[PDB]
Amino acid sequence: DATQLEGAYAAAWLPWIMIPMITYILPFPIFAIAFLWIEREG
Amino acid sequence: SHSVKIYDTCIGCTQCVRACPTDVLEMVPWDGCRAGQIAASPRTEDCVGCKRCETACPTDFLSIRVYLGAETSRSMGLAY
Amino acid sequence: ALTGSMPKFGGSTGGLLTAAFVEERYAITWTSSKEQVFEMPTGGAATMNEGENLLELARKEQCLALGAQLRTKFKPKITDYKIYRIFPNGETTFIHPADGVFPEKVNEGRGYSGKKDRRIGENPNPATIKFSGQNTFETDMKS
Amino acid sequence: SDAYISDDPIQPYQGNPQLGNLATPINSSNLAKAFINNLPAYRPGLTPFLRGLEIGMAHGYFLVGPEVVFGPLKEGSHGANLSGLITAIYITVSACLGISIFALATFQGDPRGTYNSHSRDRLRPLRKKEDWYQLSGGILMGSLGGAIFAYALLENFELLDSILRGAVNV
Amino acid sequence: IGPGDFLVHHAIALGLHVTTLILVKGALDARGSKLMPDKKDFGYAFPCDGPGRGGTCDISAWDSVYLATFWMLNTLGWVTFYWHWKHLAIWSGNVAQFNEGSTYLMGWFRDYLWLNSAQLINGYNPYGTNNLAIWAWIFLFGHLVWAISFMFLITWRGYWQELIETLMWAHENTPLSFGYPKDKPVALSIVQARLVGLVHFTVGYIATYGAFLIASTGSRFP
Amino acid sequence: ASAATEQSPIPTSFERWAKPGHFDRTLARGPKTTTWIWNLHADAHDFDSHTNDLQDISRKIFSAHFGHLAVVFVWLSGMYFHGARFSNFSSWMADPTHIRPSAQVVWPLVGQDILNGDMGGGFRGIQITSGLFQMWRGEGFTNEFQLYCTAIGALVMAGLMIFAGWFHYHVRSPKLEWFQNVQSMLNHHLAGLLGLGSLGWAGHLIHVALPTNKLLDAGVAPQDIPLPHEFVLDKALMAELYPSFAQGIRPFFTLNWATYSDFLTFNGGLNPVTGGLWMTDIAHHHVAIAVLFIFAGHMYRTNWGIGHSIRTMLEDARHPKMLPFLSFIGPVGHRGLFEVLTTSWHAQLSINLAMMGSLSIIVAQHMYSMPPYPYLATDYGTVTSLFTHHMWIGGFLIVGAAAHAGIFMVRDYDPAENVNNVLDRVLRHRDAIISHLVWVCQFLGFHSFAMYCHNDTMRAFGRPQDMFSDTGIQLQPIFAQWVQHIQTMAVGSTTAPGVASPASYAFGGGLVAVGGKVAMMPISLGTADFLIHHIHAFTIHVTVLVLLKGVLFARNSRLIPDKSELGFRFPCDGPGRGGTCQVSAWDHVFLGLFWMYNSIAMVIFHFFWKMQSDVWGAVDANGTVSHITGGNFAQSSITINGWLRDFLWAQATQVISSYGSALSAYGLMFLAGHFVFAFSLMFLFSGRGYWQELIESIVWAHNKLRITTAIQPRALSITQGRAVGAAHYLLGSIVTTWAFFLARMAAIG
Ligand code: F6C
Ligand code: CLA
Ligand code: CLA
Ligand SMILES: CC1=C(/C=C/C(C)=C/C=C/C(C)=C/C=C/C=C(C)/C=C/C=C(C)/C=C/C2=C(C)CCCC2(C)C)C(C)(C)CCC1
Ligand SMILES: CC1=C(C/C=C(\C)CCC[C@H](C)CCC[C@H](C)CCCC(C)C)C(=O)c2ccccc2C1=O
Ligand SMILES: CC1=C(C/C=C(\C)CCC[C@H](C)CCC[C@H](C)CCCC(C)C)C(=O)c2ccccc2C1=O
Ligand code: SF4
Ligand SMILES: [Ca+2]
Ligand SMILES: [Cl-]
Repeated sequence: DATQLEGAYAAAWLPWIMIPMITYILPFPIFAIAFLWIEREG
Repeated sequence: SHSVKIYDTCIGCTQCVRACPTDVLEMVPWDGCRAGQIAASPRTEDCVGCKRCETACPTDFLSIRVYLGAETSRSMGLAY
Repeated sequence: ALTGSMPKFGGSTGGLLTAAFVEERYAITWTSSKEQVFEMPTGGAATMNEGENLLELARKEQCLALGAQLRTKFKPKITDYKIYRIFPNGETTFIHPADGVFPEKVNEGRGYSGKKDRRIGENPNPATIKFSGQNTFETDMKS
Repeated sequence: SDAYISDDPIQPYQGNPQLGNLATPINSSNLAKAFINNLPAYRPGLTPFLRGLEIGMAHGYFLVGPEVVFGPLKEGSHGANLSGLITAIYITVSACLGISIFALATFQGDPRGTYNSHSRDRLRPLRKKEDWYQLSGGILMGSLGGAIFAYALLENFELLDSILRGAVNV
Repeated sequence: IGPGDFLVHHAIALGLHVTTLILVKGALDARGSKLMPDKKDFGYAFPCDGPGRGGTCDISAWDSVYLATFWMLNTLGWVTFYWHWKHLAIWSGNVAQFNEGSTYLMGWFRDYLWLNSAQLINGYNPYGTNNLAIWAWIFLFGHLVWAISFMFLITWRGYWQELIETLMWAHENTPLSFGYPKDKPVALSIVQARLVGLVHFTVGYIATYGAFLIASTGSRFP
Repeated sequence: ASAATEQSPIPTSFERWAKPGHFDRTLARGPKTTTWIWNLHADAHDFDSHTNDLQDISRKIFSAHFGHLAVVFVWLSGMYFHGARFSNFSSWMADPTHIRPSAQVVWPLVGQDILNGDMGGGFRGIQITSGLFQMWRGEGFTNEFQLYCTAIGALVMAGLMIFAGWFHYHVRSPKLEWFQNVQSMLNHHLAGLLGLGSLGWAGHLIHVALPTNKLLDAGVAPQDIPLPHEFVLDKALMAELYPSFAQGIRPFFTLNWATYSDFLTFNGGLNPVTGGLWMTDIAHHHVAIAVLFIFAGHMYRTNWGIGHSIRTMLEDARHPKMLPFLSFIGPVGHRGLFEVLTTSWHAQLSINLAMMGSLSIIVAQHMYSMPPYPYLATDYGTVTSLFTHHMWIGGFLIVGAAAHAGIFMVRDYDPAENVNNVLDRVLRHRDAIISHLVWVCQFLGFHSFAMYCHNDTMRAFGRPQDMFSDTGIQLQPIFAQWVQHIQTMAVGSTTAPGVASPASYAFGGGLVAVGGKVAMMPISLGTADFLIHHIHAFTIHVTVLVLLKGVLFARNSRLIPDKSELGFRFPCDGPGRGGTCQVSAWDHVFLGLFWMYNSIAMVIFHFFWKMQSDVWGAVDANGTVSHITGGNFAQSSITINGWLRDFLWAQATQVISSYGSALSAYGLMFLAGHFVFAFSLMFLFSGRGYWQELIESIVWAHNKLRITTAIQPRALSITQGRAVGAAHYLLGSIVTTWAFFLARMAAIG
């Protein structure tokens, strides 16, 4: 029946790439950008 | 740095100066009380904020107040 | 530039770290009449030499804790200690005693540096110094 | 009386008893120093890129294994080696992004702490930001290469096994 | 409504009154009290005024909102426990469960918390997983966060500052550890850890009850 | 007079009773506020603060010890009297498998006699779980008159102990040179207290207990048994039981000891009849350890040249006289430690509390697996209660050890005395000790608890092949499994040919079942046992971290360099340096009390669930064992959810469904413990200034009614609020577990 993740909805390939980007690809760049922002010197 | 303020209810008992672990306080001549002395806080860049000076004060209310302010590496008591 | 033998001590993990050499170090010098054991403010027991001793510590509070130990835990008292602040360029600054007496006594010439002629319960109440920058004790009036 | 008057195995660090360390056999013996001081982080004379390259090779190599044996793909050989390879790749890229942003944040004017010009830390010898960027590039290159070398040895384990048993001499 | 309603309404009255006591006391003593006459010169949030005068822990007005958040959470717990059990007994048809079981406290403990937990905590068991698995996981997650709160709430700052000093010793003396803190590690401040522990207590308290209320109702009445 | 060491003053006065605070100079000032009332009981026994002479303090301590012994004898007298008047001891003596031990009856007051449950035999009482009946059966008691005699003897001993404490302080108190005779004290305690004590008990066992137990196991009714003195009196009766008593005490002096091998056996298992250890094997144990302890008591030089001097042995343990890898302790070694331990009472108390708590824990772990009394292992409530009680006593004692190691530091430690020795060198690298303890606590916390969280997530995902189970990623404790295999191979007909059975059946061997129920059987160690032992290691290590940190930084730290000047029990040093809250050593004892709770609670939970699912049960006629919870420890105790569902939610069926039954007091105390736990959090989360400012409004309302009181009402101090919160948390949280354990074990056996 459900051997893997599926989408019975329109553009069901979008979770497949959106969950990696939002959750483990773009976050460490965002953390690096915020760390460089809070540690930059006057 | 913290702000240590001394008010005119001071009686020059020196107990705040003796209780300071970091030597912020000293006694200066006043002629505003009969001891002839009043506390002063010039080296307030050294103040850690322990408020031992306030615990040592006998006047009600206190003649010395410490206002914890901007934290530096000296007021945080950091040996690292 | 500072005179004195380092006290006889085996070393500890409680001593100087990076911040000693990149921010500031303190030194305390004192003269003892005999070679005798004191407690390091960093933990442990060291031996002060007969004569002039010089010890580098990380904080001014450690130098003042040692000095309070010297003048209270020893008979005769050691009251001639001097505390200096050492900067990373090597610059040494004599800080304690700031005058040359001892803050607990009263010297003619020190000068007021925290005095506020008030009575605490009459600071300006905060509604009036809102968008000013001053806060309630760094002011000049009395309400 | 006895405080540094007898000569013991544990000495003050660098002969200075007011330093916050002790000279014990683990940080001061000839075997411990000969091992540590010749590790790529501390080997004398090396450029930061070569230090980082050797650190990365050694690191990306072993980082493949934990997910090959323990990962979610462990029931099958090919997927297990791929999951270990991409885990090593991700850990390498995250660690090197951290090295780069450490160098970016630390070396701003005269740095604070051990990378200040007045610092006496013997255990942190990369004093310049150029050293840190060369190290980051080397660790990235070496670690990604060592990870794919471990991956290639695990993918061809059937061949490497038949070789090391002499099964190729028929 | 019957006898079991009168008692829980008096408990709700107690809860609103004590929460109002804490908040009114801290608002009216915000500008100063007898223990600290010039409290308005120190701000809204400040740790204490030291250990003098017997000790002045939690003396600021911010600490009253701190101390009344626990009582608000407890009062709303009583309110929502009452509502949920009243309605579970009504929806099941067995209204006598709440009627002759909410007048004593073991009935609240056993016929509400213990009884309507059997489906939630069996969301995953050693035999399989149903759709209540996330509610069981969030139930345990809220218990974890609530327990972590007590670390910030019971242990205070100097313990952790001395622990962090030993950690700073360990880091500067380890080989191959080339990182160094740009900003010096210090323990969380007194007011900061009060806020952190309160946020943890709140988040775990909301997560535990949200997981229990969705799973004790969504399982009995799918 | 006999040793010329007494002549004590302090005349027995009565007037000195209506002046509380007479011991402290500030306590005898004049109350003024309410803090004085609480200060009266905060340092009432602290004789170190009161005076300054070590000899007066030692005299006070000696007489306080005597008064404590008197209190313990009063308690023993009460227990024997309860077993002799309000018990079913005779009924249990008749049938100790179908009768429930009971030694407490409740008066018929309001709803109250429902707690009197039917204990078998028509006896309406409360089922005791103290193991008194099983102990009295093993000692040799058969009727209640002997228990009454023992109660009277203990009461007489209590009166004698309160006379010895008054005579050794108010009449003829010892000198300080007598207290400092540690050589003589060790010699006498090792040879006369332990050695002669166990020798006398071996004599009792050989002549009273072994006879009575042998007849009891044979089948003789308890009042058909001869009284113990006939066993002592005529040797024909005693030689019927043992054929080695026909040769009297002759084979012992002529060194023919295998003649005695029928009452000094070396079997090493469990009696199949009773379930307890072999009584002959017990007697042989006591004979051997009497010979060992008496021989150990001749070690220390006292007045005759031969012996050791502990000062010489301490001063020689130093580099270069040590093992080469142990030579890091330097050329002073243990030089100043004999003067530390003979002048500080706190140093001695710290060592003795650590050893006493550790030994109480050892007692707990050795009496479930080698049940030493008849019909002990089958009464599961008693086994549970004894293990749990001795674990709690051990944990509390171990926390007090750290408490007094910190009191020694602030008060009794002298830097000039002990220079560059082991004590100085530990304080001189304590950052290394504490940071490595921090790292090992973190490593153990991830590799025990976060693996449980891994298991929860994998079980909720529906992927149990990814779990740390015995069916997923196996984590077998191969070293403990190997030790278990070595223990069961040793006892073969090998490395211990003398023993027949294994030292416990917990290691391996067979199954002992008594009265249908399992006395003991092998405790299999799988992945769940690996995980829970690492939970134990983690919790013990964080307790050690919390306690050792306060001991090592009791003098000073990098934050507060003069912490010894602030005291041992002080709240803080102000909101400066970031805020130095709970920097004292006392606050570390405070925070380690919580960690000892969290450590011992998981130990007693591990014991309860593992013994209840993999040992205890009901053997049928064939031999099949149906365990109580059904062997669900191996698959449910590997997730946190299975611990909350299959242990806490499932096994609390008997304590919450107890209303209206005879176990209803347990349900009441379960709820009471929850109340006291929650009430503690008022003191733990809140601070002192709130309560002092609320008391201001209450004092205003009182002043308006002119109901003002002289003693000025003040909030509890900071450390007192901490102590009150800790005491309440511990009390409620332990009463809860007590009610849960005891209601569960009194309902399903
Ligand atoms: C980088 C920098 C650095 C370095 C170098 O470089 C380091 C190092 C060390 C050494 C030496 C030692 C050992 C190791 C181990 O084993 O353990 C692990 C841990 C970890 C954390 C690990 C670490 C590693 C690194 C981090 C890597 C990196 C990663 C990546 C980069 C990330 C990514 C990024 C993105 C952007 C996101 C340690 C430790 C400790 N830590 Mg320590 N670090 C640090 C950082 C940090 C921070 C942030 C914090 C906060 C959280 C802390 C904390 C801590 C504590 C509590 C403790 C303890 O316990 C320990 C000790 O003391 O002993 C004794 N610490 N350290
Ligand atoms: C226990 C009290 C409680 C309960 C039963 C709910 C119930 C609900 N909330 Mg919530 N909420 C609460 C307290 C509560 N809230 C508090 C105190 C806050 C202030 C921070 C919020 C802020 C909030 C937001 C921003 C939203 C909701 C939403 C919802 C609805 C959808 C979530 C769901 O189906 O069930 C599950 C209920 C749980 C409590 C599950 C536990 C999850 C934990 C608590 C995460 C921790 C985060 C934080 C503490 C609160 C998050 C709550 C929310 C995200 C579920 C639902 C009716 C959503 C909505 O409006 O739908 C359209 C939504 O977007 N709430
Ligand atoms: C459940 C509640 C809880 C938790 C998780 C902790 C956790 C901890 N305590 Mg603590 N404590 C608690 C309750 C808790 N405590 C309470 C109620 C008190 C009241 C008295 C205390 C008092 C106390 C003291 C006095 C001390 C601690 C210490 C510690 C640390 C122990 C070291 C360790 O285990 O490393 C492992 C870390 C954990 C087990 C935390 C959970 C980690 C999870 C399982 C993994 C998370 C995965 C991943 C990282 C998540 C990333 C997601 C991303 C989005 C952020 C640790 C972080 C001791 C310490 O500092 O040790 C060095 C210390 O001395 N505690
Ligand atoms: C301390 C010590 C120890 C340990 C050691 C260790 C820890 C080990 C190891 C190890 C390791 C961990 C090793 C490693 C390695 C590696 C390597 C060997 C690498 C590599 C590589 C390569 C070759 C790559 C390549 C490439 C590139 C770069 C590019 C493209 C791709 C390719 C693939 C081609 C012991 C105790 C034993 C003893 C001695 C001392
Ligand atoms: C545990 C604990 C610490 C130590 C805790 C520290 C130093 C926190 C550091 C842990 C890591 C570095 C942060 C964890 C990150 C959080 C999971 C998310 C925070 C991210 C937001 C800030 C964006 C204290 O300093 C303290 C001070 C006063 C009273 C109680 C306590 C206390 O209980
Ligand atoms: C409630 C609370 C108080 C208030 C608690 C007080 C004042 C003690 C309560 C004891 C009451 C006042 C009993 C005293 C009453 C008299 C002894 C009369 C009793 C009547 C009998 C004689 C019958 C604190 O002072 C405090 C301090 C620091 C942290 C937390 C807290 C805290 O939580
Ligand atoms: S809050 Fe902390 S620092 Fe302030 S008085 Fe209380 S214990 Fe002391
Ligand atoms: Ca898989
Ligand atoms: Cl589960």
